[PDB]
Amino acid sequence: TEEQIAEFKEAFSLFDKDGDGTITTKELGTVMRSLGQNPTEAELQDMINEVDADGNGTIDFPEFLTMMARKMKDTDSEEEIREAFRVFDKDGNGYISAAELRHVMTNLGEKLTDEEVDEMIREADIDGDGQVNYEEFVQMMTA
Amino acid sequence: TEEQIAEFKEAFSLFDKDGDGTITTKELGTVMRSLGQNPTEAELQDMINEVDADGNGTIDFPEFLTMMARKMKDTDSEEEIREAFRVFDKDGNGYISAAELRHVMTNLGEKLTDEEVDEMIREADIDGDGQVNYEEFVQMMTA
Amino acid sequence: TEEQIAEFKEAFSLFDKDGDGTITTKELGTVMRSLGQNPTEAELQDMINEVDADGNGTIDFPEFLTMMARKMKDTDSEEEIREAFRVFDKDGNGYISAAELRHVMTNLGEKLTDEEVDEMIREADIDGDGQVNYEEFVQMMTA
Amino acid sequence: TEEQIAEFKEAFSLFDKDGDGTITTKELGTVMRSLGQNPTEAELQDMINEVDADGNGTIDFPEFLTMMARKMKDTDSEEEIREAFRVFDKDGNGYISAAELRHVMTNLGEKLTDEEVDEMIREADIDGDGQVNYEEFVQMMTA
Amino acid sequence: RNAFYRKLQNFLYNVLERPRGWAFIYHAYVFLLVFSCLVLSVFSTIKEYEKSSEGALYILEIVTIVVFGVEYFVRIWAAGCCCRYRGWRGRLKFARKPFCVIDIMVLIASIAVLASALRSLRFLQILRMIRMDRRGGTWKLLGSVVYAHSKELVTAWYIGFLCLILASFLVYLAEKGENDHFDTYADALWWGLITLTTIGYGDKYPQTWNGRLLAATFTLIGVSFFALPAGILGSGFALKVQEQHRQKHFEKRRNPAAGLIQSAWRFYATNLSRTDLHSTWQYYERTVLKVSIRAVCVMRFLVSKRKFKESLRPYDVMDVIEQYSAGHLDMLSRIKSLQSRVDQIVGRGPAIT
Amino acid sequence: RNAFYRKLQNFLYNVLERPRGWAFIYHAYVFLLVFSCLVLSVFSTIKEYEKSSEGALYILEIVTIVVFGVEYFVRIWAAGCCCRYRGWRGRLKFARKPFCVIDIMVLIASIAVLASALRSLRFLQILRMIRMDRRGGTWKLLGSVVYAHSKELVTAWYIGFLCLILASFLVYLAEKGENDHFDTYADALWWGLITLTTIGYGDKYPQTWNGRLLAATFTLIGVSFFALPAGILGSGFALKVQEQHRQKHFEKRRNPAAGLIQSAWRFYATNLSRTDLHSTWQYYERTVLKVSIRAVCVMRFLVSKRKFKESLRPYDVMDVIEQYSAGHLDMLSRIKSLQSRVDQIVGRGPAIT
Amino acid sequence: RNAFYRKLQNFLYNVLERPRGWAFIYHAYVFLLVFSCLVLSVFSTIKEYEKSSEGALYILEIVTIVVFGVEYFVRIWAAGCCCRYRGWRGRLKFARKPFCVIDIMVLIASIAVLASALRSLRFLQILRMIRMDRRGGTWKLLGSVVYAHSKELVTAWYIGFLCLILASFLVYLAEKGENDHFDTYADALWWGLITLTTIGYGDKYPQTWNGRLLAATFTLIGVSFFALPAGILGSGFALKVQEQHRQKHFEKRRNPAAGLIQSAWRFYATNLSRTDLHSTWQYYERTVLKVSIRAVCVMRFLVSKRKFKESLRPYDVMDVIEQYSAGHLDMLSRIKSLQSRVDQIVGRGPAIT
Amino acid sequence: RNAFYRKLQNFLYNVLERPRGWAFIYHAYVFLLVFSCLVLSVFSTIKEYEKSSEGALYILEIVTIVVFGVEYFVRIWAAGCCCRYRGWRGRLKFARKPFCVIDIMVLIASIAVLASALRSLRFLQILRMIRMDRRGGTWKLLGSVVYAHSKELVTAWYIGFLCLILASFLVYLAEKGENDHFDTYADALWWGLITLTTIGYGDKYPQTWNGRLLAATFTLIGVSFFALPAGILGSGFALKVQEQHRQKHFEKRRNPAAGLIQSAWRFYATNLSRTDLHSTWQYYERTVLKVSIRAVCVMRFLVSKRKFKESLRPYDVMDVIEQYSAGHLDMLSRIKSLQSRVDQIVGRGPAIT
Ligand SMILES: C#CCn1nc(NC(=O)CC(C)(C)C)c2cccc(OC(F)F)c21
Ligand SMILES: C#CCn1nc(NC(=O)CC(C)(C)C)c2cccc(OC(F)F)c21
Repeated sequence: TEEQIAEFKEAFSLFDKDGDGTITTKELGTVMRSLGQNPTEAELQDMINEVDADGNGTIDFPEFLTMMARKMKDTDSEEEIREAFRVFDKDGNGYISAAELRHVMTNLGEKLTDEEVDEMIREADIDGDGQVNYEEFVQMMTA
Repeated sequence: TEEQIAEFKEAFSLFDKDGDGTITTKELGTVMRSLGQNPTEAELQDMINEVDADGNGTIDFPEFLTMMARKMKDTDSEEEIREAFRVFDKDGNGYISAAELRHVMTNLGEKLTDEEVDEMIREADIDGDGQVNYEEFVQMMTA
Repeated sequence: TEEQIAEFKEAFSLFDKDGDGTITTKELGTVMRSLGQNPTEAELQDMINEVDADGNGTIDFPEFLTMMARKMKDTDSEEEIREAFRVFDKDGNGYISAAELRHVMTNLGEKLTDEEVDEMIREADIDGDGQVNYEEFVQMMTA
Repeated sequence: TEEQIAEFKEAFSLFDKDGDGTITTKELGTVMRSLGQNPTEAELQDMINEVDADGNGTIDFPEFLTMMARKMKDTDSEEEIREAFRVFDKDGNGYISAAELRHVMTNLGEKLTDEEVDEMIREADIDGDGQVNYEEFVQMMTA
Repeated sequence: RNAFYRKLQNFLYNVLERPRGWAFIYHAYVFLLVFSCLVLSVFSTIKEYEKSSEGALYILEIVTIVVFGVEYFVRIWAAGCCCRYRGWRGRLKFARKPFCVIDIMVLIASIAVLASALRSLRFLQILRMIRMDRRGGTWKLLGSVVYAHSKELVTAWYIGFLCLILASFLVYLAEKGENDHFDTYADALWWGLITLTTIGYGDKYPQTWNGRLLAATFTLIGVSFFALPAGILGSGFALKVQEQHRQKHFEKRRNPAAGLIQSAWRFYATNLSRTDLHSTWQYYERTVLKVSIRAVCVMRFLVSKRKFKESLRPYDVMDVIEQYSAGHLDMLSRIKSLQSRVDQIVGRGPAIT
Repeated sequence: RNAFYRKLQNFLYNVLERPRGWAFIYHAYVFLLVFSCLVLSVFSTIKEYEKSSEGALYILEIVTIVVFGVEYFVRIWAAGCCCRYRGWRGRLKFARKPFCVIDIMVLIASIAVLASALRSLRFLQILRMIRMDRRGGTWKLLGSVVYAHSKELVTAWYIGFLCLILASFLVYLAEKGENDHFDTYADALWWGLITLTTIGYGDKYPQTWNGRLLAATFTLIGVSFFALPAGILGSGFALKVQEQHRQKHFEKRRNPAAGLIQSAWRFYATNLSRTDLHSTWQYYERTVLKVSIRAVCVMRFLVSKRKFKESLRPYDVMDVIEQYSAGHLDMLSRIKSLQSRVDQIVGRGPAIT
Repeated sequence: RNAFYRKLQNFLYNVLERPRGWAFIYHAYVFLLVFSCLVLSVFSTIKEYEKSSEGALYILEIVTIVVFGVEYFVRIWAAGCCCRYRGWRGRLKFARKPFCVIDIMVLIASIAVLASALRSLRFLQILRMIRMDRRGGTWKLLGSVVYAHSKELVTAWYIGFLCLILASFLVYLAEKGENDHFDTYADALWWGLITLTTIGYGDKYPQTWNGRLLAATFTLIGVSFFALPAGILGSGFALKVQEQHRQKHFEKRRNPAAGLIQSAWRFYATNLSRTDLHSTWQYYERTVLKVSIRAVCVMRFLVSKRKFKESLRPYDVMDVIEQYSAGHLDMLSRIKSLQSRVDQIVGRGPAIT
Repeated sequence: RNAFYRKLQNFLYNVLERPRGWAFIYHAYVFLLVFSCLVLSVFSTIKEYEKSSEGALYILEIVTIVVFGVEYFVRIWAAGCCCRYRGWRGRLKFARKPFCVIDIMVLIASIAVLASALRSLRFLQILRMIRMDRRGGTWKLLGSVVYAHSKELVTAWYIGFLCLILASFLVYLAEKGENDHFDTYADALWWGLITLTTIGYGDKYPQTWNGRLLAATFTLIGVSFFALPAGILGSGFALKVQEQHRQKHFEKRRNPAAGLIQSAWRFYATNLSRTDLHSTWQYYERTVLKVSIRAVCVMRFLVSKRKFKESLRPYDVMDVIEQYSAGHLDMLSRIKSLQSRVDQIVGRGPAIT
């Protein structure tokens, strides 16, 4: 609604230092650098190019607000997350152990913080058994 | 109904110059030549042979009227058009970009006119975003 | 019912000349020879062995009556007949032409009589178009 | 309920001679040896390790009671038993003969007792025909 | 007397033409005979064993010629069974095929010789050996494999030919004067061929060291490229025979499919309670109690379904893929029908509410 | 006069460039001519047949040179049809390609020779032979296969080279003094190469018995490893050509897909009862009765659907797998919709009850 | 004393017969011994090393003969464990197998020799070497591969034989008088064989130029065709071993399937609350607390399900295709049931409305 | 100064160890250098070119030794980056690997020589050549292929060895007295090996005619069987490399899967309207406006989903089979749920009616 649109104005003003109404690749890289992470220029370019609807090399505000309002349900990425969990259940029994999960993640890709995995188990290990099903994880995540 | 059958009489009289009640391969080729396109004899023969129900080498009037009344829904070609669009979405995300579409078509097969693709986007780019889903395209087309 | 069971008695008396209550392989072969066809001994043995429920080498009366009462619906052979028609539709359009059918059958396997295929088209070419769908054929046959 | 929990206490007291509240691998092996069968140490270890929820090398009482209360329906092993029967129906007709079954089992794996297969046919050969369907077997078993 | 004679004629057509199993055993024995005749002729070429080889070869050649005569007699006699070649005029028509032409040419040459002759005899032996196929199956398979893999084979031939020419020329330059083997470029080409084929007779080999280095490099490359075609052809042979087996399996499918359709229609037109089934009923009557006819028709339908299911074996991944994908489309149609019926339910829902 | 001349130019571009079928027959004939010229040159190298070979080769060389001249003339003349190479300036631009560079280099060398020459003539023959490809297809396939199987080929090369070096050294030690063949380690390396390649000239072979045992062991190992590369390359050739055929099949799919989309949109925009279809209607009008236009558009749609379905043939297991898995996802979406609609039904159930 | 002795007998039957892993290590060591005996015999054939080879071979032969004697003793002793060969009469019955016949023939020949002998000793060595298999696995695989690829192999043999005969004859004509190598057609056949096999001894090679051209053409063709069979056989070997592995995997499936059925029925007949389960209850009682029996039965069912699922691994595309297509048919039946139930709903709809 | 030095150390560890692309170019250049050193040593063995070869080889050997020294220095210097080998003590620990042991052995031998030497130099060259791998990849692949196809290879070895022994013995009997080549059975074995390998030196060949016939039969059989192993090994190489590529592809899947899970959980724990997400919020805070953090997290989730879908490519039929069969089981569960819900509907139906 209107207040969400105003918050989007605030976010863009934080992003678009130039004030042209479009967050450029270089501006996005610099602001992200200021946000506490160090990506690469080609990474940013490729990850924003397909994100941009019109392929202008930047994100105009309508795309920004549409993607912010874009809910997880619309993406229909439930199958994607289900597969991502599936490629870790080598046994194939449908459940994935949690000490296993912790270690695998602490070491994999964007290494998560210890508190991050702690809250992961908090929300996902509702049963508190360690052997957590991933289908339920994705179903609650999408909801 | 009766008026449609009369219009079919008009169409056949336009086609069947001989007046034998059957549009022959040679007559079809000549009339089409008069209609502003230049096909080939073998092309016409093969494309009408399977079209003919009785395989008489020509189309009798009952077949003509049945095929004219044959709606797109009956063909159930929704899967065919869906696949034809699918073989162009190399990414496989389920959406096909429209500048892409324009160019691909202007250059592919029966090269469409610029106004043809313009009305294509008019009817299909209802969202007016360029990245048009093809499943919705086929679903509206069949309807 | 009772009258059907009596007709089964008549059929068995026609078959079982010995009167042992079981139609033997040799008795079946001889009676069939008397019925106007000339099969082979191994053919009969193999085709009755799996037919026999208890594998006694003959068919006792309960099996006879059960198989006679066994309707086509119970066999659930709709898929089998559908495939058998399918292996003849080389185009794969879902319809099989009838002149084609006539010839193919007059020449294939248990060569059918001309009147046999005539009544085949009578019952199956209800549309009377020659290009008969096989799914409808199997669906009406099973019913 | 409470009485079932008391029976679980009785079972554990029969099992856990040490009284530590956990049935150890060695204790399980010794008690089983006392129960009239002779397994192997590695067999026991592997078969209890995945059975244990926390991977402690033993089964604590909550796991014991949960697995005892764990019904066959929850396992959803209907597909597993259906396949196990399926790999024996070489014909693939969907029915498996019972003399066949008897012999195959008397000779296969954990060789069943004659009375065991007798009660198997009693419960499963309700039709009393020998050629027993396996889908019905699994469906009644799970129920 | 009449049916038995026709049955024997058909059996001898089976054995004389496209033999199977035992017929193939007879053909193997006659091939053995002719091959022993050829081997004894080769032995008779030698001077040391000429006398004994001729003594033991005269009788074998007589046996071979009489066997060939009787075999041709039976071939033309049994050619009459086929409808296309029925009658004596049809039998004569049968002889216009290319292989019958080859056989008659060989026969006329042999009778002319029987009525400086060693060369002609050897050529006749080669031609009669070529006659052993009678179906062109080996040549057909070879040609199909070569055409199918024409790209790979042509690439191998082009690269190997370039390597042969270049290596031969460079080694010729390296050894034109030093080595007597390579006094001409034709000698160098002969050496290059014999080397890249890995035959390596040893009559010609480089002796200079620049020549030996060039030979080493180009022999590595060229032996690889010359060995290529053989492997390409082997893989093509395997693939083509697999395709032929697949096609045969699908034809073996097609036949029982017609059988099943026939028997199913017979059952549909033989229901005892039903009526207007005069064709099938009268059909059974002429082949020749109605209940018995119905029972036999049901039995035929059951056995035909068994045969069709037997022929429906996978034999391949793509086969089952297509088989079950037909059912997948059927299930998609079913679920679309369920969707439409639920649409009817929701449309009617306001009516009840 | 004008359209006919352009059509002939395009046909001669087709034959002169990337020939198909009959064009390939013409290219085969010209290759035959040049190969006969090379063979006659080789024969003229020999002293015995020099006179007759030269007499019969002069005319053939004249024919070859005139054919080459006219072929280059036609090549540059037909290079103008392509838009990228339209105009005489575009024709000149077309000559900057590497193969045109090679052809012009060969032409300048040949004219320089025409205006100690046997070596240059042989080199020119080799270069003109290399000119026969004009697409790089053979070399491209070879390079792609080598790179694709780089691991296996490098393993074979490394193991075989180690085996060659070790075997040569050990046999040299075994036979340094006893055998005159192996008086140097370079001789031993030459023997090892000739043996492991299985060429076996026979100029060098072990004669001691320790040498013979070492030779036996290492020749087993090394002949296996040297035969490896040839089989690896053959398998790679087969696989790469199969991949190329798959890609060609998928492109042949892509084209009729565009055709089907075009014709389907035309039909959607040609409905007689419909309106606001001015573009397609006016389109047909300019190409050039409305009912006739609708009928032809429907006919085009039907034939285009037929063509698209024809192109949709499996050609492979993975192809049908993906095709039907798209429908499987569609059916999953449908069943999820059915689940949601049943949820609506159950939610409404309390309302009626 | 009794059970331990039977266990040792079974273990020695395992090692003596169809050895696995370590048993195969023992068999490899005994094969090594016999192979060293053969190599030392070959060395003793030479005159130079006869004395030392015999001195070191006497003891090795004594060791080999004593090992063979003890091995046969243990073989016949352990043949009694099998029920088919139980008892001493069963042990004697076991010796009627073809391989036992071969072993006893070798034993009688060896004892006769022990009780002009070098030829017999060499033949005995060859026979004892052939004895090493004892399963016929190698010969069975070779025969199965040859029969499976009989078409390709026969095509290769026929074409290669025609090429050999024709090339030999034509080169013989080309060089009958000019070359001393080809003074007879048998010499030409020997040359053709040695060339097309690419052995190329060099004792015979064409020296005329028409002969060399014929040799070149036909050696290209024939070396390709003679190399064919080897590749065909290699591919057949790979395929057949893959089929054998597939069959073994499916049997390893079959066993746990029976295990799972057994344990599932045991659980169904061991429910504590249930009754009329006397067979299984009494079964457990005799094997030997009811709750403990139920717990162990549930545990057995769980482990058996784990084992069955482990054995259910794909191992192949067609395997999973069939596995999931069974479920696809199950789902089709389910959706047909849903269709029928919706039909019931619509039929009842008028009743409520 | 500090981070740059560590980055350079890691880059030089990358190039010095398991080089990729350009690192492989540097390794190829150093291999070239050492191979040129070996070739120049071989040339220096010859007497004719000893002077020039030594003159041009001294400098190249100096270059090679200095390059080896600096390379070892950098290797031990960069071994410290790895945590397992951190510190100088960890660097020393790193040298206990078998390949470091081999390299140090070569280094001590080379320094001992530097501080009758041609044999030692050649052995050192062979060892340094063996040092080129450093991963055992070639040997690992060879061993895995041999073990995987152990059955086929052992069958080929057994049959070929029997054929070799039998053919050698029979030709020895045929030619013991007539031919000087076969005066001993060891000579016959040498001939049989050289023939069945198709090396065919020509030093020994049968000259009698019974010997030639035996040779022909057994050379057909044995050349086929000796060519078998090479094709078996080639097929095994191809298969094993394909399996390795499949495993690498699946690991490349596994990584983005973890990435996607991480980013999806981050998004779930970064919803602006949501609460109790302190960990992720504080996480972003420490890495470092809440709306900006949410936007970046959503963007990361989107890109991670893109990457995961990219990694989800089929690469194989079985891969997509399993992927879509998981969804097939999901759909079966869904349809079972629909069946249960329709059961609820029918049970409630009596309530409304
Ligand atoms: C490379 C190579 C050696 N090679 N092998 C050949 N035989 C075959 O491919 C098998 C057949 C198709 C002829 C039956 C052949 C044919 C023409 C030219 C060749 O080399 C040349 F290009 F140098 C040939
Ligand atoms: C048959 C054959 C010829 N052949 N080729 C062999 N080399 C290989 O298989 C490749 C390696 C695994 C040794 C790397 C070999 C090894 C032992 C015995 C042989 O023949 C013998 F059985 F007669 C061998």
